[PDB]
Amino acid sequence: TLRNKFNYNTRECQTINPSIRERGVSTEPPPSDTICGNITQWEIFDAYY
Amino acid sequence: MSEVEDTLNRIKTHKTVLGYLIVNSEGGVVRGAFKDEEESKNIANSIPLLTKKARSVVRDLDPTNDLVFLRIQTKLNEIMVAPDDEFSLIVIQTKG
Repeated sequence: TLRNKFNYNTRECQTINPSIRERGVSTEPPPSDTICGNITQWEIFDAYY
Repeated sequence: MSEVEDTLNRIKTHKTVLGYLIVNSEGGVVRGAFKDEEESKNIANSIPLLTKKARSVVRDLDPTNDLVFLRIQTKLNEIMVAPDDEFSLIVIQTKG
């Protein structure tokens, strides 16, 4: 009889929680290509000429 | 013409000459007139690389001056090559 509706209100309260989510990310660097160049005095000059 | 195709026939018929072989600029056989095919196939692949390597030798010292004629001389044989931009002529002459 002492515990009333206007002597003990009863509130509900929660916090806003973001939904958990599981994702994959694979980072692969730019491809690396072998190059073979030869330089001789003539091949320089041939272009130069 | 009789004149290239005759001179080439003449140097073959000439005594103490194993064979004359024309190499294409892309290391290919246009005419190959040796006895055994292994030698002709071997000469077709090996010698035009020596002439390109020997062209870079004369070129480094003076890049105006280009190869006109290369002659190697081995113990038993001689090897003579007349390189041009379109074709290269190769011969093997035994030393007298």
